[PDB]
Amino acid sequence: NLWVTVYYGVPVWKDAETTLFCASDAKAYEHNVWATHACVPTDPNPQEIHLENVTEEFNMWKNNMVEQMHTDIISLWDQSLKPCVKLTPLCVTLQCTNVTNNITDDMRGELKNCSFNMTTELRDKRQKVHALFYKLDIVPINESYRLINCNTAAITQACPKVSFEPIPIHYCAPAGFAILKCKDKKFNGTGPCPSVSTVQCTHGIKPVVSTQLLLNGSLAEEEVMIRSKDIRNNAKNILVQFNTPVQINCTRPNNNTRKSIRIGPGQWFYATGDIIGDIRQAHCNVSKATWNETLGKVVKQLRKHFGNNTIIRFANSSGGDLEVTTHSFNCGGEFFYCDTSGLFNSTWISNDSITLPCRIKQIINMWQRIGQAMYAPPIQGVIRCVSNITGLILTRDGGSTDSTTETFRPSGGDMRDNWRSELYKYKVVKIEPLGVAPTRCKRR
Amino acid sequence: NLWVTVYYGVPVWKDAETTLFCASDAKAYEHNVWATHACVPTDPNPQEIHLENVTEEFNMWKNNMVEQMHTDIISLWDQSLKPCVKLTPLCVTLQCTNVTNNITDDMRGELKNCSFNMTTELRDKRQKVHALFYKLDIVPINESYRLINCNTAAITQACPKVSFEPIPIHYCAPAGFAILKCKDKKFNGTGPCPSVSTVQCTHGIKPVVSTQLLLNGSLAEEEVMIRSKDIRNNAKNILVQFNTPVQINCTRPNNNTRKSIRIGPGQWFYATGDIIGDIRQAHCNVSKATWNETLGKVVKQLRKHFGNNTIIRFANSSGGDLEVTTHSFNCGGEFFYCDTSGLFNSTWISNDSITLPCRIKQIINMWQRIGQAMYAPPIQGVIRCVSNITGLILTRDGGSTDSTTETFRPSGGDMRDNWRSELYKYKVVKIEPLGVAPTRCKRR
Amino acid sequence: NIQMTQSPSSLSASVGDRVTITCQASQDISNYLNWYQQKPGKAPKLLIYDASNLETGVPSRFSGSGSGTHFTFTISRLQPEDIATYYCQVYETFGQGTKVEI
Amino acid sequence: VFLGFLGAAGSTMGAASMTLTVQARNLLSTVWGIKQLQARVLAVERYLRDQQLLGIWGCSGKLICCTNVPWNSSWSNRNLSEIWDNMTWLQWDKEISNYTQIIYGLLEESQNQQEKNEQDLLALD
Amino acid sequence: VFLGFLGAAGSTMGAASMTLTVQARNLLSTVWGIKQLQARVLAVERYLRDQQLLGIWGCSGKLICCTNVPWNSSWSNRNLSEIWDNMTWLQWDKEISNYTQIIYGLLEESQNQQEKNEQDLLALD
Amino acid sequence: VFLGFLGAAGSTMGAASMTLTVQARNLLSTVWGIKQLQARVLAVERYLRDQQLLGIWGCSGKLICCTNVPWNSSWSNRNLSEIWDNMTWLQWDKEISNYTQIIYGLLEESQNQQEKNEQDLLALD
Ligand SMILES: *[C@@H]1O[C@H](CO)[C@@H](O[C@@H]2O[C@H](CO)[C@@H](O[C@@H]3O[C@H](CO[C@H]4O[C@H](CO)[C@@H](O)[C@H](O)[C@@H]4O)[C@@H](O)[C@H](O[C@H]4O[C@H](CO)[C@@H](O)[C@H](O[C@H]5O[C@H](CO)[C@@H](O)[C@H](O)[C@@H]5O)[C@@H]4O)[C@@H]3O)[C@H](O)[C@H]2NC(C)=O)[C@H](O)[C@H]1NC(C)=O
Ligand SMILES: *[C@@H]1O[C@H](CO)[C@@H](O[C@@H]2O[C@H](CO)[C@@H](O[C@@H]3O[C@H](CO[C@H]4O[C@H](CO)[C@@H](O)[C@H](O)[C@@H]4O)[C@@H](O)[C@H](O[C@H]4O[C@H](CO)[C@@H](O)[C@H](O[C@H]5O[C@H](CO)[C@@H](O)[C@H](O)[C@@H]5O)[C@@H]4O)[C@@H]3O)[C@H](O)[C@H]2NC(C)=O)[C@H](O)[C@H]1NC(C)=O
Ligand SMILES: *[C@@H]1O[C@H](CO)[C@@H](O[C@@H]2O[C@H](CO)[C@@H](O[C@@H]3O[C@H](CO)[C@@H](O)[C@H](O)[C@@H]3O)[C@H](O)[C@H]2NC(C)=O)[C@H](O)[C@H]1NC(C)=O
Ligand SMILES: *[C@@H]1O[C@H](CO)[C@@H](O[C@@H]2O[C@H](CO)[C@@H](O[C@@H]3O[C@H](CO)[C@@H](O)[C@H](O)[C@@H]3O)[C@H](O)[C@H]2NC(C)=O)[C@H](O)[C@H]1NC(C)=O
Ligand SMILES: *[C@@H]1O[C@H](CO)[C@@H](O[C@@H]2O[C@H](CO)[C@@H](O[C@@H]3O[C@H](CO)[C@@H](O)[C@H](O)[C@@H]3O)[C@H](O)[C@H]2NC(C)=O)[C@H](O)[C@H]1NC(C)=O
Ligand SMILES: *[C@@H]1O[C@H](CO)[C@@H](O[C@@H]2O[C@H](CO)[C@@H](O[C@@H]3O[C@H](CO)[C@@H](O)[C@H](O)[C@@H]3O)[C@H](O)[C@H]2NC(C)=O)[C@H](O)[C@H]1NC(C)=O
Ligand SMILES: *[C@@H]1O[C@H](CO)[C@@H](O[C@@H]2O[C@H](CO)[C@@H](O[C@@H]3O[C@H](CO)[C@@H](O)[C@H](O)[C@@H]3O)[C@H](O)[C@H]2NC(C)=O)[C@H](O)[C@H]1NC(C)=O
Ligand SMILES: *[C@@H]1O[C@H](CO)[C@@H](O[C@@H]2O[C@H](CO)[C@@H](O[C@@H]3O[C@H](CO)[C@@H](O)[C@H](O)[C@@H]3O)[C@H](O)[C@H]2NC(C)=O)[C@H](O)[C@H]1NC(C)=O
Ligand SMILES: *[C@@H]1O[C@H](CO)[C@@H](O[C@@H]2O[C@H](CO)[C@@H](O[C@@H]3O[C@H](CO)[C@@H](O)[C@H](O)[C@@H]3O)[C@H](O)[C@H]2NC(C)=O)[C@H](O)[C@H]1NC(C)=O
Ligand SMILES: *[C@@H]1O[C@H](CO)[C@@H](O[C@@H]2O[C@H](CO)[C@@H](O)[C@H](O)[C@H]2NC(C)=O)[C@H](O)[C@H]1NC(C)=O
Ligand SMILES: *[C@@H]1O[C@H](CO)[C@@H](O[C@@H]2O[C@H](CO)[C@@H](O)[C@H](O)[C@H]2NC(C)=O)[C@H](O)[C@H]1NC(C)=O
Ligand SMILES: *[C@@H]1O[C@H](CO)[C@@H](O[C@@H]2O[C@H](CO)[C@@H](O)[C@H](O)[C@H]2NC(C)=O)[C@H](O)[C@H]1NC(C)=O
Ligand SMILES: *[C@@H]1O[C@H](CO)[C@@H](O[C@@H]2O[C@H](CO)[C@@H](O)[C@H](O)[C@H]2NC(C)=O)[C@H](O)[C@H]1NC(C)=O
Ligand SMILES: *[C@@H]1O[C@H](CO)[C@@H](O)[C@H](O)[C@H]1NC(C)=O
Ligand SMILES: *[C@@H]1O[C@H](CO)[C@@H](O)[C@H](O)[C@H]1NC(C)=O
Ligand SMILES: *[C@@H]1O[C@H](CO)[C@@H](O)[C@H](O)[C@H]1NC(C)=O
Ligand SMILES: *[C@@H]1O[C@H](CO)[C@@H](O)[C@H](O)[C@H]1NC(C)=O
Ligand SMILES: *[C@@H]1O[C@H](CO)[C@@H](O)[C@H](O)[C@H]1NC(C)=O
Ligand SMILES: *[C@@H]1O[C@H](CO)[C@@H](O)[C@H](O)[C@H]1NC(C)=O
Ligand SMILES: *[C@@H]1O[C@H](CO)[C@@H](O)[C@H](O)[C@H]1NC(C)=O
Repeated sequence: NLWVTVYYGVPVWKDAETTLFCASDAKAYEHNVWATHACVPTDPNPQEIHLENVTEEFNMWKNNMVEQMHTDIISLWDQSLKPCVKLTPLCVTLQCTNVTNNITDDMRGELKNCSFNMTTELRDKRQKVHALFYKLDIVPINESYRLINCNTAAITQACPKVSFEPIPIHYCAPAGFAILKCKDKKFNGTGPCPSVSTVQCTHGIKPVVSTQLLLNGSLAEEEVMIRSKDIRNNAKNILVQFNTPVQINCTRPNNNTRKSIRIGPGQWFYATGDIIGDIRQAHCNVSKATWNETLGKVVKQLRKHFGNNTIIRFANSSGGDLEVTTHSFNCGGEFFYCDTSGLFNSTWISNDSITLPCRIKQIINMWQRIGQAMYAPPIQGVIRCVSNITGLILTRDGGSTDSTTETFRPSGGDMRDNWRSELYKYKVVKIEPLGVAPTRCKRR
Repeated sequence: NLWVTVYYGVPVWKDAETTLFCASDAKAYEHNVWATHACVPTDPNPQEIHLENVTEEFNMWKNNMVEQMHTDIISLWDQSLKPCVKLTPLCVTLQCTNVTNNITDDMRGELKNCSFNMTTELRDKRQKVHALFYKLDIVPINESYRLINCNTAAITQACPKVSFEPIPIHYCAPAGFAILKCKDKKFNGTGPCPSVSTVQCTHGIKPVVSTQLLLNGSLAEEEVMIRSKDIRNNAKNILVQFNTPVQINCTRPNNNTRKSIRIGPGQWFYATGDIIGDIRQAHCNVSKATWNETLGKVVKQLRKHFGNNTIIRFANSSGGDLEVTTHSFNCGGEFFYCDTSGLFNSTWISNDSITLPCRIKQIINMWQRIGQAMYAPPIQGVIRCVSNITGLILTRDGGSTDSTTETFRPSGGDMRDNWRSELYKYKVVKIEPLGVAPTRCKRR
Repeated sequence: NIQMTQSPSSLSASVGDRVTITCQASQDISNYLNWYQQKPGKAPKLLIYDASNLETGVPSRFSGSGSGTHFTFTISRLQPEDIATYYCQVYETFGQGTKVEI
Repeated sequence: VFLGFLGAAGSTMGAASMTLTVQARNLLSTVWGIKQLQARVLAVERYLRDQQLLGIWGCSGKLICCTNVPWNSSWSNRNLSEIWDNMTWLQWDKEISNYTQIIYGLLEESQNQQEKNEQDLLALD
Repeated sequence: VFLGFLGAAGSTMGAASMTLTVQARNLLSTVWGIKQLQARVLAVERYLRDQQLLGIWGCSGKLICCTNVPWNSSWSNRNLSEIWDNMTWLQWDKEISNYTQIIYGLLEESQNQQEKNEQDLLALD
Repeated sequence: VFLGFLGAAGSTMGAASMTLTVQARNLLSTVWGIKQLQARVLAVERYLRDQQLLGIWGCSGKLICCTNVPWNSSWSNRNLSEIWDNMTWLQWDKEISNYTQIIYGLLEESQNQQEKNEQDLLALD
C-alpha cells in the first residue's frame, strides 16, 4: 500500500548552536577595534524570506548568539590592545599637587598635576616629566602617589589611531544553518512567535559598551517593551526597550592637549599635559519632558506585570563599582562615568533639562580581567557626543516590606544583557534536509 | 533538433587570484629565512604540458603572484626574526673614537671604536664592553654617540645560525587552479602570448633582495628585453633583462672577529670587536668590457622605444635613501651598499675592471616598517661573493628640455619589481570544468 | 618628450551652449590624458582622468572622450559656476590651457 | 540562491516537496579564521554524510527517491491526505523522529543491500 | 595524473570532449598552514558545488550527460560542425557565458524536477 | 556506527562483501585545532578522491559495481572459490596490488568512456 520515500532538501530545522561569522560594510579609513581581524565584507542584497504558516518558539535568555558576541567582543578588545605600547615604566612614585589653573568648585581635587621620572630612548638616561591625572586613576602610596593598577595589574596604552566608535556588525550563519527572525512587534523574547522570517545576517548591531542605559540600540515598533527572564525574580535584570528614544547630549568642556613623551626606543606615552582656558566638569544633558514621558510609559508597562494600583519608584543604584553605580560609557575616545541620580529619582502613584555630572577615567579594566588594564590616551580638543537612549537595564528591589510599592534601580555591568536587547528576536536553527515519508510509489 | 548536453572536465579557465603554496627541495642542514615554516617539499617530476593552439593574454603588471610573493617574503622575514635576541639594552650612550688600527684613507672615519656599559647575566651587575660600529649605524647624540634607530625603532639581533642565502622556491597552485607559462622568447610581459604551456609550479626563483641590479635572476633567451608598464611614463620603472649575464665580484677584505657578550640570562650580543691586519674598503668589481657590451645592447633595445637617432645617457641615481641611491644587497651575511656611479656614467650617440666602493651596514630596516629594526651580526673571516648581474631597474628622466637625448638612472627600492622580473611569464588561471553545449542526443 | 597642442587658445561662449576643447598629442599615448580645471587663485581640480572616467563629485555635464593622438573635453552647459582655465595633461606635460568666458 | 529558502516551511508537505532544490542548494556555502574554516569544514562533512546516507540506499544523486521499504502503521497511521495535504514537514518530523533511525536502518539493511546483491546476480544469466 | 592536463584546451570541442577525465581528476588535490588549509577547503567545497549542480540535474556521476532542455537559437545559431569541429571550448565559453545561467536555470527548473516527479508517479501504476 | 568495523577483516572475501556499509560509514567522521582540522580536511578530500574514482567509472553511488573490463589471468589465475571462499580481502590486496593501477587504468580507459560515448550516440536514433 505505502512505501518509504526519501526526500532531500526538506524544509525542517532543529535548535542548535554554531559559530557565526560577522559581515560588515567596513567602509572608510586609509583602525577598528572589531572589523579588522575577525569579520568580513557585507552583503549588497540583504535577503529576508517571510516563513508563512510558521510559528516558532524563541528564547532570548538561552540564545547562544549572545554568548558568541560576548566572547568575540572580549577577544577583539584583547587583539586590538595587543600591538600597542606597554606602560610598565609608568608604575613609579608620582609627586602630585592640585592644579593651579582656574578650576570650578565641582572640579576641585578631580585633577592632579603629577611630576615623575621616566625612561628615555637611551636606557642610561632619565627624564623629569609631568602629566595631568584624574583623581580616580591615582592612589596615595601611604596615608607621593601611584597609578591605581600598580598593585594588581600591568597597564597597556590604547593605540591612539584605533578608534572606539562602534560600527554595525551583522551576525551571519554558515551553510546548513539559518537565522530565524521574530517579526512580532509585541514579542517579549520568550515563547511562540507566529510571524517568523529567515535572514542571512542579523541587522546592523553596534557593539555599544555601556551600563544602565542602552545607547544607539534598536527601538520598539509599537510600545515600550518590558522583558525579563523572570519578572517575579528580583535577581534577574529587567530590559526596557523604548518606542521613542531620549536624546542625550554629553560633553567634556575642557580644551585638552596631548603631550607626547618618548618612553622607549620607538614607544610613546600620550599624557594630558595642560588645559587651555577654564576647567569645568564633564556632564550629560537629557530633556526633562522627554525623560518624563518615557518614564511614564515605562511605569505604564511595568504596572502590567506588577499590578495596576501599585506605586512605581525610581531610585538610584544601591551600590557597586563605578561602572555599575553610574552610567558608564565611552564616546569621543574618553571614558565617561555619569551620575544618573537625577534620571532615576521619582515616585509614580497610580492615577529645561536634567544635567548628570560625569567623571572621566583613563585607567579602565573593561572586562575585569586579572593582571590587565588599559590606559586611554587623552583626546585633543573638546569632545561632545549625541546619542539615543533607547532602553534601560533595571533591577527591582527585593524583600519589600510594603506591598503597595515597587522600587526599580539602574543595573548593568554584565554586557551580555546589552546585546541581549539587540539579539532577542534572532534564533539560530539547523537545517535537517533529509526526510522520510510514505508514498504509493515503489522502487522497481 | 538540438538539446543541451552537460560536460564535466571541460578545458576552460578564467583569470582569478588565489593563495599559492611554495614547493622547495630544502636539502642540506642538520635555519632558512624562508623554507622552514611556510613552504613544503619539491616535486621529483616537474611536468609541463604545452597547450597547442592556445593564445593567452598575459599581464605581468597586474599579476597577483607578485603581491603574494611580496607578502610571503615580508612575513617570512618577520617570522625568522621573531625567535632571536632583542637588543634593547644596547640603546645607551656610546663613547666612540676613531680606530687606531692601520686604516686606508678611503676608510677613515667609516669605523668607530665605541665603549659602553652593558647588562650582564646578573641584573645587579654591569660590564664595560667595547665594539666596532660602522659610521652609518651611529648618530651623535648632540652637536657621545647612539645607535641610529634608538630614536625611532627597537632593534632585534638576527640569529647567526639563520643564513641569508637565497634558495629557490617554486610557486605552485592548488587544485582547481593552473599556472600558465608564456613560452614566447620575445614577450614583453603584456598582451597575447601564442606559445603557452601549463606547469604545476614556477621555476626555481631565488628571493634575491637587491636594488638597481637583479642578481642571480633568469636570463633572456634571445635578446635583451626592455619591459615597462608604460614606456612613455617616466614614473614607471623599466625592467631590463639581459641575455648574457655580467659577473660581479664583491668582497669585504677585512679579516673580522665576532666577540660574544652575554647581555642576559641566555642572550648573546655578537659584536665585531677587532680586525686582524690592515683595513680596506669593501668593493665590487665588474668587467669593463662586459659592462660595455651589455650597455650597448641595452641602448640598442631602448632605441626601439625611444627612437633610432636619440642619445641614450646613463647617469647615477638622482637621490633617495642609501638603499636606492646605491646597489644595496646582501651576500655572505653582511649588508653591502655599493656606489654604482661608475656603472652608469656614459653617453651613447646613435652611430681592466670597474671597482664600485661599498659601505657595510649592520642596522637595517629592510621593508621600512615602523618601530622595527634588525642588527646583522658580523661574519668571522673575509667575505667574498660572486653573482650574475642579470638585469637592471631603471628610471627615465622626465621633463627633458632637449628632445634628442634620453637619460636613464638606476632605481629600485620596491622589491615587487625584483620578482616581477621572475614572475613575468606566469599567470594563475581558474579551471571552469562545467560546460553546456548543443548535441543531437536527448535524454529518455 | 610628448608635445601637446590644446585648442582653442581662448574661447568666449554664452551660457547653455556646449564647449569642445581639443588636445592633440605628439604620439600614441593610449588613454592616459587628464583634464583639470583651475579657477583663479585656486589650485587645479581634476575633472577627467584616463580621458573618459569622471572624478567623483564632478557634475555630469563635464565629459571627455578620446584616444591615441586626439582627445576632446565637452562641457554641455556653461553653468555660471564653471568659469575657469581648463588644462589637458599627459605625464609631465601640461597643456597651454584655455580660458572660457561669458 | 537564498531566495525562497525555507519559504515552504509552513506549506503542506506535498507543496513543500516542489521546492527541495532551494533548500538543497543552500547546504553548500587569526583565531576567527580558524573559526570560519571550522564552520566551512563542518558544513562540508555534514553534506557528505547526508550524501553517503543517500548513496548507501538507492538514492544517489536524487532529491526524491522511491524505495522498497514498506510503510509500517506503527510509525504513522495517517492516510496520504493528512500527510501531504494537511501537515507540514516540521510537524511530520516531530511526529516521526522517534522511528527515523529504525527507518534508516531498514533502508540500508535489506532493500539496497539485497537489491545490489540481486543485481550482481542478475548480471550473470 | 597531471599528464595531458588542459592539453586539449586548444583542440576542437569535439576532440577535447574525449579528454574530460584528465581535467576532472585534477580538481581534487603557522599562518601558511592556515593558507594551505583554506586553499584545500575551498577546492573541496567548489568541487562539491559542481557535483551538486550536476546532481540536481540528471547528471550525477557523469562527465557527459544528455538532457531534455531544447537548444535555443537565441543562445547560439551555429550548426554542430562549427561547434564541435571548428571551435574550442574556451571560445564556446566566451560566446555562451551570457546565457549560461539561463541554461542552468532551465536545466533544474522543469526537466529534472518534472522528470523526477513523473518517475515518482510512474512508479505507481 | 563503529560496531562491526573491520570485523570481517579476517572473513573470506565473499563473506566480508556483505559488510561493506560498516566500513563505508566509518570513512566520514591553537596548533592542535589546526591539527584536528587538517585531519578532518584530509579525510574529506580522501573520501572525495575515492568517490571521484568510482564516478569516472560506472560505479557512482554503488558499493558493488559490475564493469565491462575482462579479468586477465596475468593478474590472478585462481578460480572464484579460492578467491571468494578461501581468501580474505587483505591477502587479495597483497596479491593484486602490483596490478591495481593497470586495472584502474583499464576501468577508466575504455569501458566507462566508450560506454558513455556510445550512450551519447544511442540517445540519437
Ligand atoms: C552613538 O552614535 C553616534 C552617531 O554615530 C555617535 O556620535 C558620533 O561620535 C563619533 C566619535 O566621536 C563622531 O565622530 C567624530 O566626528 C568628527 C568628524 O566628523 C565631522 O566633524 C566636523 C564637524 O563636527 C566636520 O567638519 C568634519 O569634516 C566631519 O564631517 C570628529 O570629532 C572626529 O574625527 C576624528 O576621527 C578620527 C577617529 O576618531 C581621528 O583620528 C581624527 O582626529 C585625529 O587625527 C587627525 C588627522 O590625523 C588630527 O588632525 C586630529 O588632531 C586627531 O589626531 C578625526 O578628527 C570623529 O570622526 C561622530 O561625528 C558622532 N556623530 C554624531 C552624529 O554626533 C555616538 O558617539 C554614539 N554613542 C556611543 C556611546 O557610542
Ligand atoms: C648569488 O648566488 C651565488 C651562488 O649561490 C651566491 O654565492 C654563494 O654565497 C654563499 C653565501 O655566502 C656561499 O656559501 C658559503 O660558502 C662557503 C662554504 O662553501 C665551500 O667553501 C670552501 C671553499 O670556498 C670549501 O672548502 C667548503 O667545503 C665549501 O665547499 C662558506 O663561506 C660558507 O659556509 C658557511 O655556511 C654556513 C651558513 O653561512 C655557516 O654557518 C658556516 O660557518 C659557521 O659555522 C661553522 C660551523 O659551525 C663555523 O666553523 C664557522 O666559523 C661559522 O660560525 C659555514 O662556514 C657558505 O656556505 C657560496 O659558496 C657562494 N657560491 C659561490 C658559487 O660563490 C651569491 O651570494 C648570490 N648573491 C646574492 C646577492 O644573493
Ligand atoms: C604642573 O606643574 C608644572 C611644574 O611642575 C607646570 O609647568 C611649569 O610651570 C611654571 C610656572 O608657570 C613654568 O615656568 C614659566 O615658564 C615660562 C615659559 O614656559 C616662563 O615665561 C615663566 O617665566 C616661568 O618660568 C615652567 O616652565 C613649567 N614647567 C616646568 C617643568 O617647570 C604646569 O603648568 C602645571 N600644570 C597645571 C595644569 O597646573
Ligand atoms: C547642558 O546644559 C547646561 C545647562 O543649560 C549647559 O550650560 C550652559 O551652556 C551655555 C552655552 O555654553 C552657557 O552660556 C554661556 O555661558 C558663559 C557664561 O555666561 C559664556 O561663555 C556665554 O556668555 C554664554 O552665556 C550657559 O551659561 C550654561 N549654563 C549653565 C547653567 O551652566 C551646557 O552647555 C549643556 N551641555 C551640552 C548640551 O553639552
Ligand atoms: C678599541 O679600544 C680598546 C680600548 O678601549 C682597545 O683595546 C685595548 O687596547 C689596549 C692597548 O692596545 C690594551 O692594552 C694592552 O693589552 C695587552 C694585552 O691584551 C698588553 O700586553 C699591553 O701592554 C696593553 O696593556 C687593552 O688590553 C685593550 N682593552 C681594554 C679594555 O682596554 C681596542 O683594541 C680598540 N680597537 C681598535 C680596533 O682600535
Ligand atoms: C677588485 O679589483 C681590484 C683592482 O684590480 C683588486 O685589487 C688588487 O688585488 C690584488 C690581489 O689581492 C692586489 O695584489 C696584491 O697587492 C698587495 C700590495 O702589493 C700585496 O698583498 C701583493 O703583493 C699583491 O700584489 C693588488 O695590489 C690590488 N690592486 C689594487 C689597485 O688595489 C681587488 O682584489 C679585486 N677584488 C675582488 C675580485 O674581489
Ligand atoms: C498559509 O496557510 C493558508 C491556509 O491557512 C494557505 O492559504 C491557501 O493559499 C492557497 C494559495 O494561494 C489558496 O489557493 C487558492 O485558492 C482559491 C480558492 O480558494 C483559488 O482562487 C486559487 O486557485 C488557489 O488555489 C488557498 O485557497 C488558501 N487556502 C485557505 C486560506 O484555506 C497559504 O497558502 C499558506 N501560505 C504559505 C505556506 O505561504
Ligand atoms: C593545432 O591546430 C592544428 C590546425 O591548425 C591541428 O592540426 C591537425 O592535426 C591533426 C592531428 O595530428 C591532423 O590530422 C592528421 O592529418 C592527416 C591528413 O592531413 C592524416 O595523415 C592523419 O590521419 C591525421 O588525421 C590534421 O591534419 C591537422 N590539421 C591541419 C594542420 O589543418 C593540431 O592538431 C592542433 N594541435 C593541438 C590542439 O594540439
Ligand atoms: C575464523 O576462521 C574460522 C575457520 O578457521 C571460521 O570458522 C567457521 O565459522 C562458521 C560460522 O560460525 C562455521 O559455520 C557453521 O558451521 C557448522 C558446520 O560446521 C554449521 O552448524 C553452521 O551452519 C555454520 O555454517 C564454520 O563451520 C566454521 N568453519 C571452520 C571452523 O572450519 C570463523 O568463522 C572465522 N571467524 C571470523 C572471521 O570471525
Ligand atoms: C543635543 O544636541 C542636538 C544636536 O546634536 C540638539 O538639537 C538641536 O537643538 C537646537 C536647539 O533647540 C535646535 O535649534 C536644532 O535644530 C537641533 N538640531 C540640530 C541638528 O542641531 C539638541 O537640542 C541637544 N539637546 C539638549 C541640550 O537637550
Ligand atoms: C537617534 O534616533 C533617531 C530616531 O530613531 C535616528 O534618526 C533615524 O535614523 C534612521 C536611520 O535608519 C532613519 O531611518 C529615521 O528616519 C531617522 N528618524 C528621524 C526621526 O530622523 C537618529 O539617527 C539617531 N541618532 C543616533 C546618533 O543614533
Ligand atoms: C670573479 O671571480 C671569478 C671566480 O669566482 C673569476 O673567474 C676566474 O678568473 C680567473 C682570472 O682570469 C681565471 O683564471 C679563472 O679560471 C676564472 N674562474 C674561476 C672558477 O676561478 C673572475 O675572474 C672574477 N672576475 C673579475 C675580478 O672580474
Ligand atoms: C652565473 O651565470 C652562469 C651563466 O648562466 C651560470 O652558469 C650556468 O648555470 C646553469 C645552471 O642551470 C647551467 O645550466 C649552465 O650550463 C651554466 N652556464 C655556463 C656557461 O656555465 C652560473 O651558475 C651563474 N652563477 C651564479 C653564481 O648564479
Ligand atoms: C589639594 O587637594 C586636596 C584634595 O585632593 C586638598 O585636601 C588639599 O587641601 C589641597 N591643597 C592645597 C590647595 O594646597
Ligand atoms: C512572554 O510572552 C509569553 C507569551 O508569548 C508569556 O507566556 C510569558 O509569560 C511572557 N513573559 C513574561 C515575563 O511576562
Ligand atoms: C676622528 O674622526 C673624525 C671623523 O669621524 C675626525 O673629524 C676627527 O678629526 C678624528 N679625530 C682624530 C684622528 O683624533
Ligand atoms: C608589449 O607587446 C605587445 C604585443 O605583444 C604590444 O602591443 C605592447 O605595446 C608592448 N609593450 C610595450 C611597452 O612596448
Ligand atoms: C511494524 O512494527 C512493529 C513494532 O512496532 C513490528 O513488530 C512489526 O513487525 C512491523 N511490521 C512490519 C510489516 O514490518
Ligand atoms: C528562446 O529565447 C527567447 C528569448 O531570447 C525566448 O523568447 C524564446 O521563447 C526561447 N525559445 C524557446 C523555444 O524556449
Ligand atoms: C593480459 O596481460 C598481458 C601482460 O601481462 C597482456 O599482454 C595481455 O594482452 C592481457 N590480456 C588481455 C586479454 O587483455
